[PDB]
Amino acid sequence: ESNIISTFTRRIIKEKSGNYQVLKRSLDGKLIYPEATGISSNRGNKLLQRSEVVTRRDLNNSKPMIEQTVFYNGSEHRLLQTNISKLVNVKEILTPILSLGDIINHKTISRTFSSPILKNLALQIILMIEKEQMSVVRYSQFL
Amino acid sequence: PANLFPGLNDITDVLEEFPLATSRYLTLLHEIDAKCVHSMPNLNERIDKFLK
Amino acid sequence: YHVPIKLDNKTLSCITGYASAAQLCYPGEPVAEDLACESIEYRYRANPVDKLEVIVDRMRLNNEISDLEGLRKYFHSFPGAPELNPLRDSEINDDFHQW
Amino acid sequence: PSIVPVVPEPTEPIENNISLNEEVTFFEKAKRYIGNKHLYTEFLKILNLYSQDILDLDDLVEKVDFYLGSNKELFTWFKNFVGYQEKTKCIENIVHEKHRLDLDLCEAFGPSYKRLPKSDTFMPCSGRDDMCWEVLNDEWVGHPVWASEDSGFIAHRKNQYEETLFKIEEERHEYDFYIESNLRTIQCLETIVNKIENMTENEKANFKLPPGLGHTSMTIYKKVIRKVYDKERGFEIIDALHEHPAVTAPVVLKRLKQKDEEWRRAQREWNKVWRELEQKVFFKSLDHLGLTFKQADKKLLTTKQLISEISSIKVDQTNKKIHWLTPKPKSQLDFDFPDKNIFYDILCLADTFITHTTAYSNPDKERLKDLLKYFISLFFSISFEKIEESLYSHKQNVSMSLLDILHIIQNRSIFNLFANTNIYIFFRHWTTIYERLLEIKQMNERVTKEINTRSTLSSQLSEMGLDFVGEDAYKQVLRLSRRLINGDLEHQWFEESLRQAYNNKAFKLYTIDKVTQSLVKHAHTLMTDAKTAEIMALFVKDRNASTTSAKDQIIYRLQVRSHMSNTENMFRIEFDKRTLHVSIQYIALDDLTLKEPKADEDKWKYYVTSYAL
Amino acid sequence: IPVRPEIDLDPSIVPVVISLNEEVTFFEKA
Amino acid sequence: YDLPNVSSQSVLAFTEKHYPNKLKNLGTLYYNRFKEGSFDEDSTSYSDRHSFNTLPPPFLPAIGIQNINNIATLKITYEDIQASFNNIESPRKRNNEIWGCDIYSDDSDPILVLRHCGFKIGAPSGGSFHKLRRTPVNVTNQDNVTGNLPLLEGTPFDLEVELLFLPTLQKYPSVKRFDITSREWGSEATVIHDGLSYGIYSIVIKQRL
Amino acid sequence: VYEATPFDPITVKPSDKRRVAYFYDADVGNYAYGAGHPMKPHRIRMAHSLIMNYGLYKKMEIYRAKPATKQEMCQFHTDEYIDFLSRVTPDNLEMFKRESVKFNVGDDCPVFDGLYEYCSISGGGSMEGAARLNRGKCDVAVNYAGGLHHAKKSEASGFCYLNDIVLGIIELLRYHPRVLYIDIDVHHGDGVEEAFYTTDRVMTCSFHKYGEFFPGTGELRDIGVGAGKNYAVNVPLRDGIDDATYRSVFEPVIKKIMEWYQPSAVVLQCGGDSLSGDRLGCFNLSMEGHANCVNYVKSFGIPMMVVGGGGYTMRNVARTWCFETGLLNNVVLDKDLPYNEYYEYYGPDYKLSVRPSNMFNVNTPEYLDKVMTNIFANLENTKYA
Ligand SMILES: [K+]
Ligand SMILES: [K+]
Ligand SMILES: [Zn+2]
Repeated sequence: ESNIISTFTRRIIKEKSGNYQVLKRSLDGKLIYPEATGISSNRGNKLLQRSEVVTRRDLNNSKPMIEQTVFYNGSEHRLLQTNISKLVNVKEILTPILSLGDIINHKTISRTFSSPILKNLALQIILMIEKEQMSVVRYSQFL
Repeated sequence: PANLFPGLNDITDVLEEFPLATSRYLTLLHEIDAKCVHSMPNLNERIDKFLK
Repeated sequence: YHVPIKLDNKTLSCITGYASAAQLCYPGEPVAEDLACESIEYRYRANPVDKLEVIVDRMRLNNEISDLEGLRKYFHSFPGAPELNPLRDSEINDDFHQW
Repeated sequence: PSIVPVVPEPTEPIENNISLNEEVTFFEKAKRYIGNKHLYTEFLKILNLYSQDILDLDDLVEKVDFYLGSNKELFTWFKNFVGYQEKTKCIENIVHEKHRLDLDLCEAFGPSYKRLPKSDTFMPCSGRDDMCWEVLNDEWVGHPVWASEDSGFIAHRKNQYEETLFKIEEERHEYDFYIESNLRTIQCLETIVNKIENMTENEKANFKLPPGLGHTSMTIYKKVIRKVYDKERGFEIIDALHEHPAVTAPVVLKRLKQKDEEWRRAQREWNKVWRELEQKVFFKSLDHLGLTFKQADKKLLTTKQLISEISSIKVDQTNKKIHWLTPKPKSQLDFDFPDKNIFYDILCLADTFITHTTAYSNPDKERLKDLLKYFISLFFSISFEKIEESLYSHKQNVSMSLLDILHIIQNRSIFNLFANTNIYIFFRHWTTIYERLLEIKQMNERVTKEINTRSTLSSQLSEMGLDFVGEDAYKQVLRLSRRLINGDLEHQWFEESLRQAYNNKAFKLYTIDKVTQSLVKHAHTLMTDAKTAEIMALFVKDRNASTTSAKDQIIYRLQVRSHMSNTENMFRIEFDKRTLHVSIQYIALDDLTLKEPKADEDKWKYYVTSYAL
Repeated sequence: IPVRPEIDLDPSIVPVVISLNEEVTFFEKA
Repeated sequence: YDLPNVSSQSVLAFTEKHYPNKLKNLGTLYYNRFKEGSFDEDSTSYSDRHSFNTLPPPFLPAIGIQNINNIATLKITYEDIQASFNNIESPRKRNNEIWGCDIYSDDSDPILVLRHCGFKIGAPSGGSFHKLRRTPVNVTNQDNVTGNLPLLEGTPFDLEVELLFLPTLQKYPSVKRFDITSREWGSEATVIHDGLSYGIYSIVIKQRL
Repeated sequence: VYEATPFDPITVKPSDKRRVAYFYDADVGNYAYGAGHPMKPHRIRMAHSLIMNYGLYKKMEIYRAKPATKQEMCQFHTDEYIDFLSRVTPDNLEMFKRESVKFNVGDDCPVFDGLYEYCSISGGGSMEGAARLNRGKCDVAVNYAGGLHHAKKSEASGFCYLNDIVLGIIELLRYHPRVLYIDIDVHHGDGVEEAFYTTDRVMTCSFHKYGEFFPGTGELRDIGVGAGKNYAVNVPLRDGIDDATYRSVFEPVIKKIMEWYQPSAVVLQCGGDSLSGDRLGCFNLSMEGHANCVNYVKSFGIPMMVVGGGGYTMRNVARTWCFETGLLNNVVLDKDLPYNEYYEYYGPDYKLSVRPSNMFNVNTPEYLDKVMTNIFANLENTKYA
């Protein structure tokens, strides 16, 4: 059958794309080890994951967190936590106003038009104007 | 034609940028102040004393 | 940044024959009273904005959004703060201007 | 395109999905070369065998060596296609390490400090007078010798959401670095451009600025300019303004002043996502126990794991036995059941599951409720009328042959259930739930004292009615577990309510629902594996009796083995009624079924009986 | 006309924003 | 396809050069398959720690730098060998914890290196056996065994293994022998291995009768 | 001799007040160790911003020390190393690949544009603070750019090239006859202890996590050699330790050494990698549990230097440093953050708190008990000043 050939070639081309990984498996191949983030030494932790880059002599045990990269549609993109975040739906976060009601309905755009921040700045400004006017008054009589 | 609401979108961008600009300068002013806090008090004191 | 306006021999609505220009107004002129309450500073007598160059920027944003959701549906991942973009052909224009 | 708005398109598929058609030829040549249909058939056999991730790459290339090694150009084509690089190594010397301690060992005082060798390697320091030469000293040096730890523990490891937070921190620090550097380089270039504007048209043409320009850490500007143009066409410009600062740095500056504006707006547009992404992840990263345990005992309360536990106790028992020290082992697992009310409490939840469940028909639901009730009452030897009255009074205050429920040893205080897997599984599910509930109950008194002693945060539970009154806290936990099992309460509310009200000491119940879902499915498969039905029948026939001989104990073991194959194992669950001590032994088939010999003549009896049949 | 829609989070920075005809025309009228 | 000729005369000349300390026996080590081995060996099952296994820790304790070129006395029974060989209830064999060839990390299990040196059980294959080097890090006697494997299969028999501790290697290669493809550590990327390295110095056989 | 006790909140003593000198340098924040490197000097800048919007400059005197000169850096270090530090550069690294392995510079401690600037800034801040503490001009010298306690006499370990703490201590030694170093970093203070090992004019006390942990030193019986015997003190803790436990370990030992060794001045390393949520540490202290140590050493009334250090999650150590700077002026800061420019770093609530997690605690009363009793047992020759 040539479908086996098609899928074999597909798998070879995909694993030669340069992405997707090589994970450490078990002998039966059903136990995929957990990621090696938080370990300080490496004696006894060789099987976990990117543990390759962890020593007991280098105070930087944070190299396992360098955000894998992927070529797609033209350029390299970085990934936060792939899989093996349905909380945050970025196609909804990242887009324009579609109507007037979106100033209160949208969850990001509402965080701006209701900020108590342009009102505290004016207060700090007038509060410094007052001290500087105290000074202006105490100099204007010496002269 | 349609209405892509460009006014309100640029307004959102502006209002988000407004408070970031100001605070750098406010901290610069606070830094300048910290030299003039053992000079302005006794200067005001001596000026009001000489005045009265 | 600002809202793209219609210019003389420029952005898009005066090139393709779509609309007129913006015709800035004079400093001191009949202002409507409602505008004088929204405190003001009124230019551009009548509807300055250029529509087609809003449409084009929208299409660029939509392409970026589709690329992100495609990264999700194909690599099953969460995007990672897109890269800050360099120039495209302005480099060719800089080199041609220097020479 | 004026009238219609703009829509995001679905996606563009990746590139490595639709490029295949030039290689589809080689395989016809390979089919011609191998010739026969069956050899080609096992060739495709191993190809698919690989395409399902079953064997490695080198082993695949070896199996294709067994086939097409006869052709050299074909085999090299294949080798380079799968990228099987030659392991051109037979002459390999495992070489020594360069570093660890080539040079240093001498008179050592204390654990981790040794004298430096007395030699005139004296490097003279400048700033030292007599004082600094007598207080500072350089004879002894400290070197780690990680001496066995003389101990043993596990290492802390980061929760899954802490890492998301660390990565967010690093992303925003990198944005900030690039924008601040672009600004500072804008400043330097602006100073230069201002020097250049007011000149004469011939002191321009000969103006040169040396590398550095006045930046003590100069490289930044070059770096910045690289990132603005590229790292291919960026050296060209970095040099074109090193030799023409008069015409080619009002252009490199007009563009930094675009990239600053654009890169700050980009920082804003992605801080939207950064901000929405932090409310969710932050608070669920401060509960390490309730998030570790959840996954741990979601994936460790499976059939394989507990079997492996008891068999591990078995194997280290027997290899300690191989050592002369200990005589021999009696049993493997031990359970005590001091409080029996909890039993009904488990039923408080048990069929409380089924009344909600849809995956069963109500008749067989009555049947497996009968399973549970009759089984607990017969095994743990508490009256069925007691569970009757507990059931009735329960819904009052919160207001029958078991065979067709499913369908010389005198003074009998001990009773043995010789069971196969499914019975062991269901039983230790029950046992887990019971012990975790008894542990959560023991201190319930001072838990009431906790919640009361807390005198006046999370206002939601206030309006929600999810706070803790000075009521019986343990019974309130019962009530809330019922609530979430029937769905009266989504998860996170249960979670934080229990967490703050009781303490963080009650994480072991955050999954109670799931674990009850483990005993309303295994008991249902008890009545649908007919062999286990035979097992339970023989059990109740052996248990409902009050006196029998050890020969009938052997008989019981024999034709309970009748229903389970040679491959299957057996576990004997002894239960003694005086203290409700329940022990479990891991029994292999041909060896003895029950308690090891105390003296030798009881197993003279064993010998004669077992070899008599 | 070379419109270049490629991936963009931001919009392209807009183009930054003599002729004494009607003044001297007023002087003509006056 | 080939058994690559691995060489350990460089490392061994090195440790005879710069660690000429007289060979001594640190102690005796009672093998366990879920824990570590202390040199006084309090009873094996003593400690049971669960955090409410699948990755049980390496057997050998951290011996330390000051004890290179000193040998350790490990004892192995029959059921341990038989459980590692056919992969039943042995986690240090499912995880495939072995790194290197003829000299291994302190994270490689003793049983998998026993297998990795050609030590077999039962009636040996009386064919064209390649020169067995079942004790490769003994400079004189590269095959040091005393006794014989019993002629009846199923015998309870034990092993007294002497392991030799050696300095860290630069790299540990993956070399397939006797159906055990070892794991690699020392690549272009991986940082250098933390602890010492070792190899089987001697073996003797024991019969339970 | 270990007694469990709860954690009663922070109370500022008004019976003691002091004049605070707080050094800073507005350039230290433009030197980046690298791209993904954990150590950031941006840290320090962030703390400054908070101190500037809480108005804490109205109670202390901000300075800007003069960057130390090579002939001060050469009191502790050696000339070859200082030369190499002044010459080495990411531009010309290959030409140095000989000495680059003798001085450990290049493997984990990288080279970046202007590391000599940063080294000088730190050393100068610390030396100026110690000088002014010797000349009666203040009672508390605060330098959050110092605290590089891992540097060796002739080597650079743990991102620490210059060991400015030993410089500050040698300076304090000109005027005072005895000094006490107190390290509350999660890592062992190997550099300072190694520098001052066989002397008695300085006594060293570190509270570190021991085991399979960088840098591998700091074991319970390391107590110095010859003259400085019994004049070193190491407290090896274990994972998960919390405020009440850390306090019941900290206060008794500090009190014992202040009663028996009789110090004239104290140096305090306030690393933030012993907080909860760190990137390179596994304790569980909170903001108040950290600040309590500073408070309890301030309430003894002697010349004190307060140097920064580790801590590799920026917002946590920024908040904690600002809070201890408040409580140095006998204040307790409100628990809201003012809008500074590094504001969005502090989501999602924007408060002045560092919250602990329910991480498991591993220090059992028997462990801390025998540790503390044998420390007290070996401390019975530290009696005469
Ligand atoms: K410390
Ligand atoms: K000392
Ligand atoms: Zn540290």
